[PDB]
Amino acid sequence: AIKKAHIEKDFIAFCSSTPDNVSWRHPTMGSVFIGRLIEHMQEYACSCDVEEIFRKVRFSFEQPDGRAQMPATERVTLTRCFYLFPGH
Amino acid sequence: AIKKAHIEKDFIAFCSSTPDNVSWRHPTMGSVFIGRLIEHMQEYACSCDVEEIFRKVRFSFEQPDGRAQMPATERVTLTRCFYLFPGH
Amino acid sequence: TSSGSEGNVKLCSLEEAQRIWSAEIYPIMDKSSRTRLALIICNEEFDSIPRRTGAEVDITGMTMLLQNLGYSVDVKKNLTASDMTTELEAFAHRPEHKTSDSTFLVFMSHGIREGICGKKHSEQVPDILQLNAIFNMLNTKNCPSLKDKPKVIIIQACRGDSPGVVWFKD
Amino acid sequence: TSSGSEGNVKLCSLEEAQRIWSAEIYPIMDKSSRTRLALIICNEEFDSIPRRTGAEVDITGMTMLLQNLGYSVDVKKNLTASDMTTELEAFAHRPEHKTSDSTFLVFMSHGIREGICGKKHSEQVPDILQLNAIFNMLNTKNCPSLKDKPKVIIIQACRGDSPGVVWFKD
Repeated sequence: AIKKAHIEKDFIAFCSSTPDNVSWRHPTMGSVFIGRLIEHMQEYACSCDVEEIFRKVRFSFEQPDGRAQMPATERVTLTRCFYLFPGH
Repeated sequence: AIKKAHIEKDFIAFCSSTPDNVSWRHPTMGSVFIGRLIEHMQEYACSCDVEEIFRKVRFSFEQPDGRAQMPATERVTLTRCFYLFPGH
Repeated sequence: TSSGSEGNVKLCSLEEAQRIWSAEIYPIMDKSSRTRLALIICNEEFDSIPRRTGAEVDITGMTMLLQNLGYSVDVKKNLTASDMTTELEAFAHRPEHKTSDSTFLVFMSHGIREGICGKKHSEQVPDILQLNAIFNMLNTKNCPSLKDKPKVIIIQACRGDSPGVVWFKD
Repeated sequence: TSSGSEGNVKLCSLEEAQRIWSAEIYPIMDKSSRTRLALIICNEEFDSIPRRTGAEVDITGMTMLLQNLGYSVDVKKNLTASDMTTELEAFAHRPEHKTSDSTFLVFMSHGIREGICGKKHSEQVPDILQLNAIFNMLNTKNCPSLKDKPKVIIIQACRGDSPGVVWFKD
């Protein structure tokens, strides 16, 4: 027997900036978004779902400097919370 | 004194279906997404933030019938949780 | 009771509000002074596309819900993409946003992959409002009064012709 | 300790895992048998666009992080949009996804509004991978093995030329 499934589901995209706008990369320290993402994943994967972690990353960019960017989540079809449960 | 602010921040869009795909509307009962959204907002605004409510709406569409659709959140730059605190 | 201003929306109690209240929540303005605004654009009658029967149910439902949540609701019907743009621009200029903490924008119409259909839309002569334009008109540059405030955009429309499904076996 | 397989990622304890475990969480497969996969595509050397200095730091950081989280990581470098498409299609066909519970896709390159730049990109002859193509190649139709499983897409790139800021006064 065959059954129907949604063609597109359980996706989340997270981009380094908003549409039209630049994303920054330090020549020796690496991409600002990438570095910030790793730090937040290392700290919050144990206690927060992916959507919440990405929100925290966005908050950390809130106060703009000379090199500003605001990461954005896109085309989200997560129907449940995605916890990484690191260590398990 | 002048200060810099992000051009695009604190947005959330919620679409009735995924890209390329149809959204359904009952001739007498109204749009399925709209009706489902109202029910979830009425039930969960007291206890859940908007992102969580939208996730719950997505979950309610999970099992596809003859008229299927999967709502999607788009271009999200919410940096905090948005609670409606209904009654306050 | 549903006889109150919040209607069928379940209330958040004072004890549940304190349990939620974290430094990661959007601030809520005083209920006595705040002037929350919401906009609903709903296209039902079109020149070339079939009538969206049941749209009045959507209008009633969303209007009452947003009012229940504390928003004063503008309802605009049967607009071209140009008219929707003018209406969005006027909404962005509303003085009430300065003394508001958030906003809701609701769009309900026929739709294609590119965006939302205006009243005059046809395949030969497209009349489309893109989601990109909606964001631009409501951002910090074009709507400084809504800086740092949640802007919730709700869109009821097709995004193409596909049924959105695939088959699988057990 | 950081000497373990999870490195610098803070561990979730058994008591904290039970506090989280709701019927609204994605299921996690047995650690002993699961075969988690992740893909990193990073473009550093280009034909016409300046060298992305520091990209190796990004590659190192993301590779180690995803491994810490339990994913076996493929790293592919300096690809055209066509090569990225071929690589995505091959990743979607990997048998390990069947015995996996999730996936991560990481894209790092120069970028424009339309999407992500391939190695041969120039203003005269564009070489772009759209985000839309990434979703299509990983959806239920083209990647049935990842049905009902979280697919996390991370993109480091510009999305245009604008600084992303506006001025305001106090």
